[PDB]
Amino acid sequence: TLTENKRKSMEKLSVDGVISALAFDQRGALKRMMAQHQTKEPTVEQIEELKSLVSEELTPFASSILLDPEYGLPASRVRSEEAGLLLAYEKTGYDATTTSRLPDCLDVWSAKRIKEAGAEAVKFLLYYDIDGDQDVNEQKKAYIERIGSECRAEDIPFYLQILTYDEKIADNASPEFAKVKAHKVNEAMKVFSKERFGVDVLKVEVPVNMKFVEGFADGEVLFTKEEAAQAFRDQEASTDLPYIYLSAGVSAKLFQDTLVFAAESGAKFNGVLCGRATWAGSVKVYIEEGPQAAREWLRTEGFKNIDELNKVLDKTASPWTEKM
Amino acid sequence: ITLTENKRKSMEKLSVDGVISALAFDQRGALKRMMAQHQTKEPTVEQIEELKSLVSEELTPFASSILLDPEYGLPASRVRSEEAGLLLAYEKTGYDATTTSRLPDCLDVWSAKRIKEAGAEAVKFLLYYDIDGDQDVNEQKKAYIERIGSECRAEDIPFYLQILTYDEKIADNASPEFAKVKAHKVNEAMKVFSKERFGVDVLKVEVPVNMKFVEGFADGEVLFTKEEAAQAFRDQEASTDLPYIYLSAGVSAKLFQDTLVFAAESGAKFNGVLCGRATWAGSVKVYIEEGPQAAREWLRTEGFKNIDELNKVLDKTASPWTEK
Ligand SMILES: [Ca+2]
Ligand SMILES: [Ca+2]
Ligand SMILES: [Ca+2]
Ligand SMILES: [Ca+2]
Ligand SMILES: [Ca+2]
Repeated sequence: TLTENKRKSMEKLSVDGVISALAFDQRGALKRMMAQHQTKEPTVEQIEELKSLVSEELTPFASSILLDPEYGLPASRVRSEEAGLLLAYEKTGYDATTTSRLPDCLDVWSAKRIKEAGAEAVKFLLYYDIDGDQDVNEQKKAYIERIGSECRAEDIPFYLQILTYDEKIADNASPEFAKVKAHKVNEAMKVFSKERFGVDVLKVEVPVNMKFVEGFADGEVLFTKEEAAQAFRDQEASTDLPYIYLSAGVSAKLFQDTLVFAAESGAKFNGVLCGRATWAGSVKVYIEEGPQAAREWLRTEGFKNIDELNKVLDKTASPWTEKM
Repeated sequence: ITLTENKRKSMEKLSVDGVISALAFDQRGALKRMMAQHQTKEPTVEQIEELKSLVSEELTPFASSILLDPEYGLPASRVRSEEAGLLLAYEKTGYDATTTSRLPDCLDVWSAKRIKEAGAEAVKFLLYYDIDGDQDVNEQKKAYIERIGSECRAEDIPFYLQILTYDEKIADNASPEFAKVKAHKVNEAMKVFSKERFGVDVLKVEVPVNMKFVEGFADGEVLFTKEEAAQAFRDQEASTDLPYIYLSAGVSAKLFQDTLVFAAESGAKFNGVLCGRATWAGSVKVYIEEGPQAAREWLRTEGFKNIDELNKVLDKTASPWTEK
């Protein structure tokens, strides 16, 4: 199930078997945010500095941090010594002119190099449509096998992130996609839980768009609480691997309500990958007010944000040590 | 070296008394172009698959193993002599002639795990490498080979790395201009890819000299004395402690055989060969023009004569990899 070194790495990424990972491997996305508050093009120096500030100030309150090798290596070196490190292995984005969204590793990186850079885990993002072109998915499955094999050889945990989509639906925030999301998410988890892919932890979406669930919905309601709850139980039944939720797309408050709903429904999720919901406010402050201002924001609102999340995690998350 | 139990067993299957006498037939596009010279119609998948099966069935009784391609070669792999091991090619063929980078790329729906599952005892990968070339291109190449070596470590299957050298600024590798730098290209690349981080088990390489320019073998211009050519072989032997075998490329069976004798007398302790075209080339024309049974007869006579002479020469020239 786990080797000695994989186990020690998992322990370093976790606290009492729960993963509270701070996500900051954003690259193009972060540049765009920064680009909001200044005229000049955001610089390499600024991106590297902001990542270092967030890492330095908030990793004492996180079990681990996810960074990118492109801008995040300086930040990784100033993380809390008690915090583990995950490094992203994939190139960002996808070709919007096609529907295949094929995976591609960073050109001058390898699992070995990620380990050599001091990571306790390899993170890789895969876009997957279970109902998509079968040859496309065969290529995707082959690619993940390679990465899973690399990680076994280098004896470093493999964190596979799955973002689902539909080749025929442009907007994943649409009601049309919400109706099939549980299917997309849970069936993908079933595929990638197979031993052949070498995954140690799955980083996945919640199997429902909570914005369409009764009580959580501001607008149209597509699902009852009981229907949403069943999707979470179906997800829990879709894998025996540790899995953690990504907070991408929703507010901090909604994500936290979702963790509660997940736990109450019977999901035994083992933590979260949360980023933007925690450090977003530091970006404008850093750009408009500079480095020191960001530190004080991070020591105050930043701590409050991640502290609130941790308190929610305490009463909702299950330790991965109960899956081993 | 060090080997795991399975890697050793696989190596044993590919070898006889520590010597690799491998038949190479992973040609794809190259083989198609050969066939097209003898008929009007485009060569069919059926034809390519059939000729590979004929060569495998008829000649693998006289080889320690056979190298085949996944694309057309799987049926052929299943009719090889039970005493012969199997290598499968992992790389896409060819390179972009409009650029000088010649970047490597694995077959889209394959992985080291899938190659193993297809019954192979080795993963073979061809890398084009110019040691003096663009440093960033070579960084990308080194990262890529690290990934493959790691795969093979995890799947516990020997990694056979084929290196073909070139120069970004020299169009023809058969030129006297390239002959003057070949030893450098070949021997320095071997030093690089003998590093532990690349996970190579056997290197498949060019002889470090173009013998057609060596005194006594040369019809035209003479660039090297025999002592100079001999020194290039000693320099090559001094470039690696890994098992390595010579590819014939590039040359006639007789010249190749004379080259093996010269290599051994010079002090090269090479551990076998990967020989293909020099052995089975004549069967292509026969197969297309006269059909399968005629090709079998060609293979049983001239084909056998080619590989039999080679085997006798190997027997007195090659050194066992088991002394490493
Ligand atoms: Ca721990
Ligand atoms: Ca709430
Ligand atoms: Ca023709
Ligand atoms: Ca040596
Ligand atoms: Ca001998």
